[PDB]
Amino acid sequence: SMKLVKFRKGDSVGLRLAGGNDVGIFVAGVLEDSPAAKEGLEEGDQILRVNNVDFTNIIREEAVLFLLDLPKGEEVTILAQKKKDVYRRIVESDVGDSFYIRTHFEYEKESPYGLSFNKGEVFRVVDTLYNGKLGSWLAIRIGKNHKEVERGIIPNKNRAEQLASVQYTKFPAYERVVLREAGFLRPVTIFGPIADVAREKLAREEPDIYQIAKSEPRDAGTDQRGIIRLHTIKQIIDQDKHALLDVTPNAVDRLNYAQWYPIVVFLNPDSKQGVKTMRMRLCPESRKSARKLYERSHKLRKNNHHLFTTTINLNSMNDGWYGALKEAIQQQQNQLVWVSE
Amino acid sequence: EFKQTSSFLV
Repeated sequence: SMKLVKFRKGDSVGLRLAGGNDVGIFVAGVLEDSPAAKEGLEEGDQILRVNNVDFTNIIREEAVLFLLDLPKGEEVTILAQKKKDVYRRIVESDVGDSFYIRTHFEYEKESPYGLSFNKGEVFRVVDTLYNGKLGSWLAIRIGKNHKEVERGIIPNKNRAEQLASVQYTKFPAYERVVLREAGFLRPVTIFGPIADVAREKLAREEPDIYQIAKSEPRDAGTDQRGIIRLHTIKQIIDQDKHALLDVTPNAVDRLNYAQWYPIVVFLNPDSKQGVKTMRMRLCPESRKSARKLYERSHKLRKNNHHLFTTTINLNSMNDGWYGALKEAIQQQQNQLVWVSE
Repeated sequence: EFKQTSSFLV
Protein backbone atom coordinates (compact mmCIF):
# COMPACT_ATOMS: atom_id res chain seq x y z
CA SER A 1 0.00 0.00 0.00
CA MET A 2 1.32 3.37 -1.20
CA LYS A 3 1.74 6.50 0.86
CA LEU A 4 1.57 10.02 -0.52
CA VAL A 5 2.94 12.66 1.82
CA LYS A 6 2.88 16.45 1.45
CA PHE A 7 4.91 18.92 3.51
CA ARG A 8 7.06 22.06 3.47
CA LYS A 9 10.87 21.79 3.67
CA GLY A 10 12.71 23.43 6.60
CA ASP A 11 16.55 23.43 6.44
CA SER A 12 16.55 19.77 5.34
CA VAL A 13 13.82 17.29 4.29
CA GLY A 14 14.95 15.19 7.27
CA LEU A 15 15.79 11.82 5.68
CA ARG A 16 18.71 9.39 5.41
CA LEU A 17 18.89 7.46 2.12
CA ALA A 18 19.93 3.91 1.30
CA GLY A 19 19.79 1.73 -1.82
CA GLY A 20 20.37 3.10 -5.30
CA ASN A 21 19.38 2.60 -8.94
CA ASP A 22 19.48 -1.21 -8.96
CA VAL A 23 17.00 -1.73 -6.11
CA GLY A 24 15.39 1.61 -5.31
CA ILE A 25 16.12 4.54 -3.05
CA PHE A 26 15.05 3.52 0.48
CA VAL A 27 14.50 5.56 3.65
CA ALA A 28 17.35 4.48 5.93
CA GLY A 29 16.13 6.76 8.73
CA VAL A 30 14.02 9.74 9.78
CA LEU A 31 15.06 12.63 11.99
CA GLU A 32 12.52 12.88 14.81
CA ASP A 33 9.72 15.48 15.11
CA SER A 34 10.34 16.61 11.50
CA PRO A 35 7.47 17.39 9.06
CA ALA A 36 8.42 14.26 7.09
CA ALA A 37 8.28 12.18 10.28
CA LYS A 38 4.98 13.95 11.00
CA GLU A 39 3.42 12.93 7.70
CA GLY A 40 4.08 9.20 8.22
CA LEU A 41 7.49 8.42 6.65
CA GLU A 42 9.66 5.78 8.33
CA GLU A 43 12.60 3.39 7.92
CA GLY A 44 12.15 0.71 5.24
CA ASP A 45 10.05 2.84 2.88
CA GLN A 46 11.05 3.02 -0.79
CA ILE A 47 10.91 6.52 -2.26
CA LEU A 48 9.13 6.11 -5.60
CA ARG A 49 8.66 9.72 -6.72
CA VAL A 50 9.55 13.15 -5.39
CA ASN A 51 7.65 16.16 -6.72
CA ASN A 52 7.63 15.52 -10.49
CA VAL A 53 10.69 13.28 -10.58
CA ASP A 54 10.93 9.49 -10.78
CA PHE A 55 13.12 7.95 -8.09
CA THR A 56 12.77 4.27 -9.15
CA ASN A 57 15.95 4.31 -11.24
CA ILE A 58 18.06 7.17 -9.95
CA ILE A 59 21.57 6.64 -8.57
CA ARG A 60 21.94 7.34 -4.85
CA GLU A 61 24.25 10.33 -5.25
CA GLU A 62 21.75 11.97 -7.62
CA ALA A 63 18.82 11.44 -5.25
CA VAL A 64 20.77 12.97 -2.35
CA LEU A 65 21.72 16.07 -4.36
CA PHE A 66 18.11 16.47 -5.56
CA LEU A 67 16.70 16.49 -2.02
CA LEU A 68 19.53 18.80 -0.99
CA ASP A 69 18.81 21.15 -3.93
CA LEU A 70 15.14 21.55 -2.93
CA PRO A 71 14.29 25.10 -1.79
CA LYS A 72 13.43 25.46 1.91
CA GLY A 73 10.04 27.02 2.65
CA GLU A 74 8.62 25.29 -0.42
CA GLU A 75 6.35 22.29 -0.76
CA VAL A 76 7.55 18.68 -1.21
CA THR A 77 5.35 15.72 -2.29
CA ILE A 78 6.61 12.12 -1.97
CA LEU A 79 5.20 8.82 -3.21
CA ALA A 80 6.48 6.02 -0.98
CA GLN A 81 5.83 2.38 -0.08
CA LYS A 82 6.75 0.19 2.90
CA LYS A 83 8.95 -2.64 1.63
CA LYS A 84 10.68 -4.00 4.73
CA ASP A 85 11.05 -7.34 2.87
CA VAL A 86 13.57 -5.60 0.58
CA TYR A 87 15.14 -2.87 2.76
CA ARG A 88 16.27 -5.55 5.22
CA ARG A 89 17.99 -7.34 2.33
CA ILE A 90 19.69 -4.10 1.28
CA VAL A 91 21.60 -4.41 4.58
CA GLU A 92 22.73 -8.05 4.28
CA SER A 93 24.14 -7.33 0.80
CA ASP A 94 25.93 -4.20 -0.42
CA VAL A 95 23.33 -3.80 -3.22
CA GLY A 96 22.34 -0.24 -4.15
CA ASP A 97 23.66 1.14 -7.42
CA SER A 98 24.54 -0.84 -10.55
CA PHE A 99 25.56 0.64 -13.91
CA TYR A 100 28.67 0.77 -16.09
CA ILE A 101 31.10 3.54 -16.92
CA ARG A 102 34.00 4.02 -19.25
CA THR A 103 37.03 6.01 -18.18
CA HIS A 104 38.42 8.63 -20.53
CA PHE A 105 41.42 9.69 -18.41
CA GLU A 106 44.29 8.22 -16.34
CA TYR A 107 43.91 7.94 -12.54
CA GLU A 108 46.34 6.79 -9.86
CA LYS A 109 44.80 5.41 -6.64
CA GLU A 110 44.99 7.77 -3.65
CA SER A 111 44.57 4.88 -1.20
CA PRO A 112 45.31 1.12 -1.17
CA TYR A 113 41.53 0.59 -1.36
CA GLY A 114 41.52 2.75 -4.49
CA LEU A 115 41.57 1.58 -8.09
CA SER A 116 43.94 2.91 -10.73
CA PHE A 117 43.05 3.03 -14.43
CA ASN A 118 44.11 4.07 -17.91
CA LYS A 119 41.83 5.42 -20.65
CA GLY A 120 39.18 3.05 -22.03
CA GLU A 121 38.70 0.81 -18.97
CA VAL A 122 35.15 -0.15 -17.99
CA PHE A 123 33.64 -0.32 -14.48
CA ARG A 124 30.49 -1.53 -12.78
CA VAL A 125 29.64 1.16 -10.23
CA VAL A 126 27.94 -0.34 -7.16
CA ASP A 127 27.86 2.58 -4.68
CA THR A 128 27.73 6.31 -5.34
CA LEU A 129 28.07 7.29 -1.65
CA TYR A 130 30.95 5.24 -0.19
CA ASN A 131 30.93 5.59 3.63
CA GLY A 132 27.73 7.66 3.35
CA LYS A 133 29.57 10.73 2.08
CA LEU A 134 30.11 12.34 -1.31
CA GLY A 135 33.55 12.10 -2.90
CA SER A 136 34.08 8.50 -3.90
CA TRP A 137 32.32 5.79 -5.85
CA LEU A 138 32.61 2.09 -5.03
CA ALA A 139 33.24 0.21 -8.25
CA ILE A 140 34.29 -3.07 -9.85
CA ARG A 141 36.85 -3.37 -12.66
CA ILE A 142 35.79 -5.18 -15.83
CA GLY A 143 38.42 -6.43 -18.28
CA LYS A 144 38.97 -9.74 -20.13
CA ASN A 145 35.97 -12.04 -20.73
CA HIS A 146 33.71 -9.36 -19.16
CA LYS A 147 34.52 -10.62 -15.66
CA GLU A 148 34.57 -8.84 -12.31
CA VAL A 149 38.30 -8.88 -11.58
CA GLU A 150 38.67 -6.34 -8.74
CA ARG A 151 36.64 -4.11 -6.40
CA GLY A 152 37.59 -0.70 -4.95
CA ILE A 153 37.06 3.06 -4.59
CA ILE A 154 37.28 5.68 -7.35
CA PRO A 155 36.40 9.39 -7.69
CA ASN A 156 32.78 10.39 -8.25
CA LYS A 157 31.93 11.82 -11.68
CA ASN A 158 32.14 15.38 -10.33
CA ARG A 159 35.75 15.07 -9.20
CA ALA A 160 36.55 12.93 -12.26
CA GLU A 161 35.40 15.51 -14.83
CA GLN A 162 37.55 17.92 -12.81
CA LEU A 163 40.59 15.59 -12.61
CA ALA A 164 40.21 15.05 -16.37
CA SER A 165 40.18 18.79 -17.17
CA VAL A 166 43.89 18.83 -16.22
CA GLN A 167 44.49 17.44 -19.74
CA TYR A 168 43.70 20.53 -21.85
CA THR A 169 38.78 14.10 -26.79
CA LYS A 170 35.12 15.04 -27.02
CA PHE A 171 34.53 12.38 -24.32
CA PRO A 172 33.48 12.96 -20.67
CA ALA A 173 35.71 11.60 -17.85
CA TYR A 174 33.14 8.92 -17.12
CA GLU A 175 30.71 7.92 -19.83
CA ARG A 176 27.70 5.71 -19.19
CA VAL A 177 28.16 2.57 -21.26
CA VAL A 178 26.26 -0.63 -21.89
CA LEU A 179 26.76 -3.89 -23.89
CA ARG A 180 25.26 -3.98 -27.37
CA GLU A 181 25.53 -6.05 -30.53
CA ALA A 182 26.76 -4.24 -33.63
CA GLY A 183 23.73 -4.02 -35.97
CA PHE A 184 26.09 -3.11 -38.84
CA LEU A 185 29.51 -4.03 -40.25
CA ARG A 186 32.20 -2.34 -38.15
CA PRO A 187 35.01 -0.32 -39.78
CA VAL A 188 38.44 -1.88 -39.42
CA THR A 189 41.63 -0.14 -38.43
CA ILE A 190 44.89 -2.06 -38.55
CA PHE A 191 48.11 -0.91 -36.89
CA GLY A 192 51.64 -2.31 -37.02
CA PRO A 193 54.44 -2.61 -39.61
CA ILE A 194 52.43 -4.98 -41.87
CA ALA A 195 49.16 -2.97 -41.75
CA ASP A 196 49.51 -1.49 -45.24
CA VAL A 197 50.20 -4.96 -46.71
CA ALA A 198 47.27 -6.34 -44.69
CA ARG A 199 44.84 -3.67 -45.91
CA GLU A 200 45.79 -4.25 -49.54
CA LYS A 201 45.75 -8.04 -49.07
CA LEU A 202 42.30 -8.16 -47.46
CA ALA A 203 40.78 -5.84 -50.07
CA ARG A 204 42.44 -7.65 -52.99
CA GLU A 205 41.68 -11.24 -51.99
CA GLU A 206 38.39 -10.69 -50.17
CA PRO A 207 36.70 -7.74 -51.97
CA ASP A 208 33.25 -9.21 -51.29
CA ILE A 209 33.56 -8.43 -47.56
CA TYR A 210 36.20 -5.69 -47.25
CA GLN A 211 36.78 -2.26 -48.84
CA ILE A 212 39.56 0.34 -48.51
CA ALA A 213 38.27 3.85 -47.76
CA LYS A 214 39.85 6.60 -49.86
CA SER A 215 41.99 9.23 -48.17
CA GLU A 216 41.28 12.94 -48.50
CA PRO A 217 44.07 15.12 -49.96
CA ARG A 218 47.23 15.71 -47.90
CA ASP A 219 47.33 18.83 -45.66
CA ALA A 220 50.19 21.21 -46.54
CA GLY A 221 53.36 20.87 -44.45
CA THR A 222 52.66 17.53 -42.75
CA ASP A 223 54.70 14.38 -43.56
CA GLN A 224 54.00 13.64 -47.27
CA ARG A 225 52.10 10.42 -46.44
CA GLY A 226 45.24 12.11 -45.50
CA ILE A 227 42.25 11.83 -43.17
CA ILE A 228 39.10 9.88 -44.10
CA ARG A 229 35.60 11.33 -43.84
CA LEU A 230 32.62 9.90 -41.95
CA HIS A 231 30.72 10.11 -45.25
CA THR A 232 33.27 7.91 -47.07
CA ILE A 233 33.07 5.35 -44.25
CA LYS A 234 29.26 5.51 -43.89
CA GLN A 235 28.88 4.85 -47.62
CA ILE A 236 30.92 1.63 -47.28
CA ILE A 237 28.88 0.58 -44.23
CA ASP A 238 25.85 1.36 -46.45
CA GLN A 239 26.62 -1.81 -48.47
CA ASP A 240 27.42 -4.53 -45.88
CA LYS A 241 31.20 -4.31 -46.28
CA HIS A 242 33.95 -3.70 -43.74
CA ALA A 243 35.66 -0.34 -44.26
CA LEU A 244 39.45 -0.64 -43.97
CA LEU A 245 40.82 2.61 -42.56
CA ASP A 246 44.33 4.03 -42.75
CA VAL A 247 43.81 6.63 -39.99
CA THR A 248 45.57 8.05 -36.94
CA PRO A 249 44.83 7.01 -33.30
CA ASN A 250 42.84 10.24 -32.73
CA ALA A 251 40.64 9.55 -35.76
CA VAL A 252 39.88 6.19 -34.15
CA ASP A 253 38.88 8.06 -30.98
CA ARG A 254 36.65 10.49 -32.90
CA LEU A 255 35.20 7.38 -34.58
CA ASN A 256 34.60 5.79 -31.16
CA TYR A 257 32.82 9.01 -30.15
CA ALA A 258 30.62 9.10 -33.28
CA GLN A 259 29.58 5.59 -32.09
CA TRP A 260 31.15 3.77 -35.08
CA TYR A 261 33.46 1.71 -32.81
CA PRO A 262 35.93 0.36 -35.35
CA ILE A 263 37.55 -3.04 -34.88
CA VAL A 264 41.11 -2.04 -33.96
CA VAL A 265 43.75 -4.67 -34.75
CA PHE A 266 47.35 -4.17 -33.72
CA LEU A 267 49.77 -6.44 -35.56
CA ASN A 268 52.57 -6.83 -33.03
CA PRO A 269 56.03 -7.10 -34.67
CA ASP A 270 58.40 -9.99 -34.13
CA SER A 271 61.64 -7.99 -34.09
CA LYS A 272 63.40 -5.45 -36.33
CA GLN A 273 64.88 -8.28 -38.44
CA GLY A 274 61.55 -10.13 -38.55
CA VAL A 275 59.92 -6.98 -39.94
CA LYS A 276 62.51 -6.78 -42.73
CA THR A 277 62.07 -10.51 -43.47
CA MET A 278 58.29 -10.03 -43.76
CA ARG A 279 58.87 -6.88 -45.82
CA MET A 280 61.22 -8.71 -48.20
CA ARG A 281 58.63 -11.48 -48.65
CA LEU A 282 55.44 -9.38 -48.94
CA CYS A 283 56.60 -6.05 -50.42
CA PRO A 284 60.23 -6.21 -51.70
CA GLU A 285 59.58 -3.03 -53.71
CA SER A 286 58.35 -0.82 -50.85
CA ARG A 287 60.82 1.89 -49.82
CA LYS A 288 59.60 2.05 -46.20
CA SER A 289 62.30 1.46 -43.58
CA ALA A 290 61.81 -1.62 -41.39
CA ARG A 291 63.62 0.25 -38.60
CA LYS A 292 61.17 3.19 -38.41
CA LEU A 293 58.14 0.94 -38.98
CA TYR A 294 59.07 -1.14 -35.88
CA GLU A 295 59.69 1.95 -33.71
CA ARG A 296 56.38 3.48 -34.85
CA SER A 297 54.31 0.47 -33.72
CA HIS A 298 56.02 0.40 -30.31
CA LYS A 299 55.49 4.14 -29.92
CA LEU A 300 51.87 3.68 -30.99
CA ARG A 301 51.35 0.79 -28.55
CA LYS A 302 53.13 2.87 -25.88
CA ASN A 303 50.66 5.76 -26.19
CA ASN A 304 47.46 4.33 -27.68
CA HIS A 305 47.13 0.69 -26.53
CA HIS A 306 43.80 1.60 -24.88
CA LEU A 307 42.41 1.98 -28.40
CA PHE A 308 43.37 -1.60 -29.36
CA THR A 309 40.46 -3.96 -29.71
CA THR A 310 42.59 -7.05 -30.37
CA THR A 311 46.21 -8.09 -30.96
CA ILE A 312 47.86 -10.58 -33.30
CA ASN A 313 51.46 -11.62 -32.72
CA LEU A 314 53.44 -11.75 -35.95
CA ASN A 315 55.56 -14.78 -36.78
CA SER A 316 58.04 -13.73 -39.50
CA MET A 317 58.59 -17.30 -40.74
CA ASN A 318 54.98 -17.55 -41.94
CA ASP A 319 51.96 -15.58 -43.06
CA GLY A 320 49.63 -17.22 -40.54
CA TRP A 321 48.84 -13.68 -39.37
CA TYR A 322 46.52 -13.27 -42.39
CA GLY A 323 44.26 -16.20 -41.51
CA ALA A 324 44.40 -15.08 -37.89
CA LEU A 325 43.40 -11.56 -38.96
CA LYS A 326 40.40 -12.85 -40.94
CA GLU A 327 39.17 -14.77 -37.91
CA ALA A 328 40.00 -12.01 -35.40
CA ILE A 329 37.95 -9.53 -37.46
CA GLN A 330 34.85 -11.76 -37.69
CA GLN A 331 35.24 -12.62 -34.00
CA GLN A 332 35.30 -8.93 -33.03
CA GLN A 333 32.34 -8.28 -35.33
CA ASN A 334 30.12 -10.74 -33.41
CA GLN A 335 31.32 -9.44 -30.04
CA LEU A 336 29.33 -7.30 -27.65
CA VAL A 337 30.60 -3.72 -27.71
CA TRP A 338 30.46 -1.28 -24.79
CA VAL A 339 28.39 1.54 -26.23
CA SER A 340 27.38 5.02 -24.92
CA GLU A 341 24.02 4.77 -23.15
CA GLU B 1 34.67 -4.90 4.51
CA PHE B 2 32.75 -2.46 2.23
CA LYS B 3 29.44 -1.83 3.99
CA GLN B 4 27.06 0.67 2.33
CA THR B 5 26.31 3.09 5.24
CA SER B 6 23.34 5.50 5.14
CA SER B 7 23.63 8.91 3.53
CA PHE B 8 24.04 11.99 5.69
CA LEU B 9 20.86 13.83 6.68
CA VAL B 10 19.29 15.42 3.60
